Amino acid sequence: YDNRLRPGLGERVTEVKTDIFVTSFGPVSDHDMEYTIDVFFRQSWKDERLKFKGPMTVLRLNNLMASKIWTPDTFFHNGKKSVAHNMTMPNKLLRITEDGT
Amino acid sequence: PSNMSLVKETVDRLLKGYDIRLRPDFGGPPVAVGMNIDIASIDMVSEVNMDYTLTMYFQQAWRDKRLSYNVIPLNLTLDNRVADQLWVPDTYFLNDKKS
Amino acid sequence: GDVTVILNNLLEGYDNKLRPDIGVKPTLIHTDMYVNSIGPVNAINMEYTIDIFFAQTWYDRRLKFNSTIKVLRLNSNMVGKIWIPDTFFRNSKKADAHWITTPNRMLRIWNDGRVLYTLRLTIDAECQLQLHNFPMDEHSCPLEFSSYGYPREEIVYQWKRSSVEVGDTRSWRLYQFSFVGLRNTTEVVKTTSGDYVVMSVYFDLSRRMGYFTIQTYIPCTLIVVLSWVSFWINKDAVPARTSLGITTVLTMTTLSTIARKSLPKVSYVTAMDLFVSVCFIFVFSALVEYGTLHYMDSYARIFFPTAFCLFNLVYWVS
Ligand SMILES: *[C@@H]1O[C@H](CO)[C@@H](O[C@@H]2O[C@H](CO)[C@@H](O[C@@H]3O[C@H](CO[C@H]4O[C@H](CO)[C@@H](O)[C@H](O[C@H]5O[C@H](CO)[C@@H](O)[C@H](O)[C@@H]5O)[C@@H]4O)[C@@H](O)[C@H](O[C@H]4O[C@H](CO)[C@@H](O)[C@H](O)[C@@H]4O[C@H]4O[C@H](CO)[C@@H](O)[C@H](O)[C@@H]4O)[C@@H]3O)[C@H](O)[C@H]2NC(C)=O)[C@H](O)[C@H]1NC(C)=O
Ligand SMILES: *[C@@H]1O[C@H](CO)[C@@H](O[C@@H]2O[C@H](CO)[C@@H](O[C@@H]3O[C@H](CO[C@H]4O[C@H](CO)[C@@H](O)[C@H](O)[C@@H]4O)[C@@H](O)[C@H](O[C@H]4O[C@H](CO)[C@@H](O)[C@H](O)[C@@H]4O)[C@@H]3O)[C@H](O)[C@H]2NC(C)=O)[C@H](O)[C@H]1NC(C)=O
Ligand SMILES: *[C@@H]1O[C@H](CO)[C@@H](O[C@@H]2O[C@H](CO)[C@@H](O[C@@H]3O[C@H](CO)[C@@H](O)[C@H](O)[C@@H]3O)[C@H](O)[C@H]2NC(C)=O)[C@H](O)[C@H]1NC(C)=O
Ligand SMILES: *[C@@H]1O[C@H](CO)[C@@H](O)[C@H](O)[C@H]1NC(C)=O
Ligand SMILES: CCCCCCCCCCCC
Ligand SMILES: CCCCCCCCCCCC
Ligand SMILES: CCCCCCCC
Ligand SMILES: CCCCCCCC
Ligand SMILES: CCCCCCCC
Ligand SMILES: CCCCCCCC
Repeated sequence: YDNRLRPGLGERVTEVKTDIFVTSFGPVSDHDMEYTIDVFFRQSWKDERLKFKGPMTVLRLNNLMASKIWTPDTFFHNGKKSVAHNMTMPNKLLRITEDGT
Repeated sequence: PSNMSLVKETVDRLLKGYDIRLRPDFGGPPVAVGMNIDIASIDMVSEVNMDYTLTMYFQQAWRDKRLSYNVIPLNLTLDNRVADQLWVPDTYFLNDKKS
Repeated sequence: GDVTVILNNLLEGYDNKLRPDIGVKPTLIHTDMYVNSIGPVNAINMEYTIDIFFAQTWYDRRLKFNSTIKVLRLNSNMVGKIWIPDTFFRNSKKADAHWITTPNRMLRIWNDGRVLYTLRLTIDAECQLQLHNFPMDEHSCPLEFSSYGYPREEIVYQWKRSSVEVGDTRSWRLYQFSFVGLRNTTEVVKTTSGDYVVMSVYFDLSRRMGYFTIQTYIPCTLIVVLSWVSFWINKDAVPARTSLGITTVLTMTTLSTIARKSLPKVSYVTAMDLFVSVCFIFVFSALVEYGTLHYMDSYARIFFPTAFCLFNLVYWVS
């Protein structure tokens, strides 16, 4: 597996289905013309390389597998000093469905 | 391209069998570390916190016979990440509160 | 795949510690900026915040490949594997890249050897404001950068044709100022460690006094008028005149301090300081006018409005 090349490179366009769950709409700072918002930033995509078949249909894993595989480099165009939470462990989840999603 | 290949062998030779744990001339005479500063700015003198903030180009030079080469006649400037593979003085500022 | 083999070949026997053409010729780097937003200008601390997409490109003969693929478009993963110039910003009080959701870096490699490397940066640059005439001051805030270690014989910079793609200025956090225009330079600064090529971008910022008028001048103008109505008040009303006089001058002191508070601790009188001091003279003189009056009223009714409006005439034109 090559972590550097996106899924379907040279044959497809990688379609990333995203969605947001706002856990809490933070305060608005009119002095700084900014606002804070805490979210569960969900994004899903198809990766044929990560296709398996075994006793289980979905592998519920931790952040360690995320760094080993290609993930979209999504960034916020108008973002200003966001933080990805780290306590107790990196607040992330990865789930690989048998079809590769 | 000879220099690119030749320079690669030289730098690779030096860092091979190099022990970062031992200072230059370990178990021998002290290593003379020369220091040289260039103050970029003194941001703010604070009486409330009894401190000042200073930005400088802190430079220090010393000799290391292990890192001596003579095949190429030029001074090699390398990536800053090489500093993590070389012994450097453990200089600290006894006054600094946050640097 | 056929792209993973290419990347393996490029990094095979690739020395990340050596610049392109080391000991052969200087490495020419073409820089380019897209100013996403010039953030708040911090006149008190003499700094400003700028968010940019700092793009710099160079040739690296080691990273040349021939195939049907014209460019290898990559994420931040490969940035640490290849040689990247050690560009730093000379006047940055504090800067940081962006890391949410992942490192905001991009990397593209062509067949011939071109490398395009861009990253998003928030730079808290240092702009040395000279507020001798405030709040009418105009500044030319720079942004210098160069290689920290590589001298002029090893790293040469140069502005691309598209110097600076300044973005839509409407959404900028620049409230005090207006972005007049930009100007670039390229010069060699000599230092103790060698001669380094420096490239600086000058942003011209022109102050707006609309806030300070309502914030500072208009309260300062209106309070001065409160002194003048002392004259129309009867002289026999000793507590009334002093009440107006002492109340008028004393609140002038508070206005000067709070107005002076907006400025930093600089040891020179500024134009805002000049206005409040002159307003201080009028209120003080108005109180002193009654002091001599009890111990003339009509003349003060004419001279005081004329002197202030005339004084404003001299001040504002300047
Ligand atoms: C004294 O102690 C302090 C700790 O108190 C040390 O500071 C720490 O140093 C380490 C190592 O340099 C830093 O780790 C690196 O962090 C990178 C991103 O950090 C961002 O998030 C952290 C929070 O997690 C913030 O603190 C950072 O901001 C602070 O630091 C920056 C400078 O880094 C300042 O500018 C800021 O003002 C803050 O002060 C950042 O916002 C992280 O990317 C990096 O990991 C990459 O690099 C390593 C290098 O081997 C790789 O192993 C790793 O896999 C990553 O590489 C991937 O990403 C790069 C990105 O381009 C690609 O190029 C690669 O190819 C690959 O894809 C590393 O983890 C740490 O952040 C920092 N601060 C802490 C811990 O608070 C001092 O260094 C230490 N020494 C001295 C002299 O002071
Ligand atoms: C790799 O890096 C080294 C060091 O940075 C370079 O060597 C320097 O080369 C320059 C170019 O000639 C030298 O410049 C002059 O050298 C004179 C010789 O002095 C020698 O004698 C004593 C030793 O006891 C020391 O002064 C010195 O370290 C030398 O060993 C100096 O006397 C000169 O001093 C003054 O010159 C003028 C006077 O107006 C001033 O402008 C200078 O700033 C200085 O005050 C001058 O320094 C330099 O001395 C060399 N230094 C060393 C340590 O060798 C290599 O050239 C470089 N290699 C490259 C680029 O390929
Ligand atoms: C940012 O810096 C760049 C680099 O100096 C500026 O662009 C460069 O401008 C010079 C001067 O105009 C160009 O040279 C001139 O070209 C014209 C047109 O061919 C020619 O008639 C002149 O005799 C002279 O040769 C230079 O080509 C150009 N850079 C490139 C890559 O072409 C740019 O103007 C600066 N941005 C500003 C000032 O806002
Ligand atoms: C790469 O291939 C092209 C044609 O396929 C050839 O012209 C070129 O010389 C080659 N470059 C090399 C081998 O460096
Ligand atoms: C709070 C300000 C008090 C008045 C200051 C008097 C000193 C002279 C200021 C004008 C000098 C050009
Ligand atoms: C009594 C005077 C109040 C208004 C002064 C305005 C002066 C504008 C100057 C414009 C530049 C010539
Ligand atoms: C000496 C300070 C001014 C006091 C008022 C004097 C009126 C003649
Ligand atoms: C009797 C004259 C009073 C002052 C005239 C108005 C000046 C503002
Ligand atoms: C301050 C202007 C109004 C008063 C003018 C008429 C006074 C007799
Ligand atoms: C621009 C604010 C000052 C206007 C002139 C006021 C003079 C009485």
